[PDB]
Amino acid sequence: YEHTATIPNVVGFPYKAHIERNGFSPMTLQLEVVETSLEPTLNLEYITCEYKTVVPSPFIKCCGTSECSSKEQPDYQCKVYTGVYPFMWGGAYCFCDSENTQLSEAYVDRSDVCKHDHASAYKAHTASLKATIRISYGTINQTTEAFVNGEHAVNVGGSKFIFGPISTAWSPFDNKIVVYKDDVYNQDFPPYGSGQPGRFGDIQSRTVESKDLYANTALKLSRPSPGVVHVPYTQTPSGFKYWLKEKGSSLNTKAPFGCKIKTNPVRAMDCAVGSIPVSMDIPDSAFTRVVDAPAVTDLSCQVVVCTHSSDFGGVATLSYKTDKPGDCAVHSHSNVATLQEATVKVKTAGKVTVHFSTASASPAFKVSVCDAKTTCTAACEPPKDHIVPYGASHNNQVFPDMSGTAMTWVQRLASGLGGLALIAVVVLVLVTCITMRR
Amino acid sequence: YEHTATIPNVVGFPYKAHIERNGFSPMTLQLEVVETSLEPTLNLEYITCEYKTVVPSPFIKCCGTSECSSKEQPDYQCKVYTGVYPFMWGGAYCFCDSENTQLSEAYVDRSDVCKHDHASAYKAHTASLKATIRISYGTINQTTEAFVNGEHAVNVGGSKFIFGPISTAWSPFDNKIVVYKDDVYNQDFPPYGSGQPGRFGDIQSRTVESKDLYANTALKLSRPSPGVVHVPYTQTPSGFKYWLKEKGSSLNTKAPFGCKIKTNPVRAMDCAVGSIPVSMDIPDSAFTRVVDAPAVTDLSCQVVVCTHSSDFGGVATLSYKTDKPGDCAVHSHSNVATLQEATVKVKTAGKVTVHFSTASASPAFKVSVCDAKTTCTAACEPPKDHIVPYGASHNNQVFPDMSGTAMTWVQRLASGLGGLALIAVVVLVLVTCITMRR
Repeated sequence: YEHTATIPNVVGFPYKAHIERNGFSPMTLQLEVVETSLEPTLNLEYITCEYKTVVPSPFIKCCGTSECSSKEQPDYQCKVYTGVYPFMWGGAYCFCDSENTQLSEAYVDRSDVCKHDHASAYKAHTASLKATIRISYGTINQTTEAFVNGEHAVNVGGSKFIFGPISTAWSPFDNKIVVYKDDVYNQDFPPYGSGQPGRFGDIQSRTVESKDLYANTALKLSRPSPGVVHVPYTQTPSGFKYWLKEKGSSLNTKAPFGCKIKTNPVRAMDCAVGSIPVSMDIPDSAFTRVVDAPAVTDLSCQVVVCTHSSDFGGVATLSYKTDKPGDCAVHSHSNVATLQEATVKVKTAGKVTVHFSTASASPAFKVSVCDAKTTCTAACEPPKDHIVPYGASHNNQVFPDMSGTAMTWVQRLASGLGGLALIAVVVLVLVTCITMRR
Repeated sequence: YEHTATIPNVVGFPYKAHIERNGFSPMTLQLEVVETSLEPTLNLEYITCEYKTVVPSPFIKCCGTSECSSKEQPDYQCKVYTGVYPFMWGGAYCFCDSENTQLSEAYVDRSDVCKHDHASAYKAHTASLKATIRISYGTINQTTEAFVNGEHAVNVGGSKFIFGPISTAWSPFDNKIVVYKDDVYNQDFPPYGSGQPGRFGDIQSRTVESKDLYANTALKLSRPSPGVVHVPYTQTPSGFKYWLKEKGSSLNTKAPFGCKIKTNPVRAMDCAVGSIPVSMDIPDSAFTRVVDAPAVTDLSCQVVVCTHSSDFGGVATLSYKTDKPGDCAVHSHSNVATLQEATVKVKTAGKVTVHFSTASASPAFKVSVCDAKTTCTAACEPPKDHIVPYGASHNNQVFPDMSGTAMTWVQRLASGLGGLALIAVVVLVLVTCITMRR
């Protein structure tokens, strides 16, 4: 039996889907989203980490000269300084007072811990949503993971569910992402081969292991101080070690819709956005036949108390006649007010209670109990507590029923002025017939 | 020096970009695409392979009976058959003539070679070009791999190049892809958990190594023949071993634009589609100053021969008056004809020859040598050979020059009829003037 629903993508909000069927007593399923995991597809652009600057001992050539030569190493600098006369602890290092040259050499390399302390610049796109749904109905009460697309049928109790395409493609990850340990950053990182000194990605590596490193750290050698051996040099400090303090708080503290951001893999958990279609194929063995169910009749509804609070702040008492005791599926056919319980034990004592949640000062909604249907109506007070630690169980529909007091006054006004306008029309049509004839 | 070009995404077409600059003698770069690799992002949906049907020996209980149990194994079938009376080679297996049962049991498993002989169903999206470009100018003559987006500067000879976003996002891979060894198949494979018996994906596994296997092979047990031990059963033949003979030929034989399709990773090589923007940042050290270049003057052209064949079928000798010998850059400013050589050795002998490829019956194009410019004009014959093993070196622009013989005849006809029409208009207007005076 194919049935379709559309549940909110709201975690821990148990949606009730009501399946009325021809030969069988109606069935209510609960569909509660236990988790979701919106996971982007990632392309690694490059790895960044602190640089190491490699500065050998100066090749001081006493009484001679020592030409420099190029090398392939990143940001490599080499210069030969003529006319040095350096001292060591025991005296001058060279015999010649001026015919000496110091070869100074320095270059940049990936740090020794870059395998362990690095940030990955990713492009992030085409997110796929996996949800954990709890399905329950009758004896079946089971939790199953499903990919939220029109293309993964998951078995529950012999039923197959397809959780159709998520209503919106939205995701909190921008097109460019930086990932670092537990944290994710929306960050327009500099393209590979164009990173700049003292900013994130001043050195860049296409992978943690890659032999080829882009480095642009503005390393410049300068001439050694007179009589001093030290290979002096200036270089712009590590842009990664600037980023680590400049980061701010990560996307986990900033994502919309209450998303909780996690890494390994990069995913946005529990984003309370959109709605999930469901296709439900329920077998006949799930239902009970109308010959088995109680013949609930003359169902009526009285609301004992109602508060339009965020929890199940209203209490209905349902009263009826029945031929036998037994379970009945119970539902509210209006989003004005949702019900706490999916099923009720109908008993020959002829009365039942059902708890409901609404956002409106005067709801009206058609409850059913098995085949029987009735209209509940209430006067609902506002709550006293301004703020609560839980989300609404209602659908936030606030427009009052036309039988409510506000709409009653509106009806009395509009029928008063309309009746006066009708009398004015009657008078004018009467007179204008006379002035047509005469 | 920021400069921009746009090269055809045609492998081995040696596009030549001409830089004209105020302080410096002009420069022609070659930009030859050696390879492209259009690689889709792949999400693995599931693994398919031939199933192994596991059928234990029949548990025949003599003089007794057996219950049986459901097991959480794929496609698992079990039935107990009452009243068996089997014969082994030496006689009846059981004493009792009807108080016996055979427990027949069978289930589906993944085949033992599914680690090796399996097909992986992927979704393919947001393909990224990588291209191998050969850059040459002067003594710099070098090959660099670049990602073709506006976001990867590569250094050649101290010059940055950015190969901008490919003009079209086309790729030969459909949204759903099946990969098998060297082959890629465009194939709408069945969603996971919905594969059907005897067709591709009758068994499905989310990964090669996963513990959980979907199976839907229509395995059914049937009663053992009287007096025979054999566990009879029917099952639909492996949908993967049907697919292997039904595949046909892979996307490698069918992709548009001449794409060559390869795996590990899935990539479409050398697709001849679109054009690649280029940004150049050439340093001044690459140029030569106009004080150093030849002062080429009195440049004039005659075309010694021209066939508008797919190769460089035209030859144009350039007569010039220099002041010194030197290397001059040479370029053709009109895309009706592409030159073969980017530079020419200017000699005091005052003549040299240049080869060009054209597709039109009569091109005219502004050749330049250093600063000097002249218009070459030709009358080009068609080639004799109907088919050639190589692509056109020209841009396939075929409209003739307005000074060509066809357009000369059109100009004669159109100016003759236009002149006669103007004379008729003048006669009419003059007659209207005279009859206005009268």
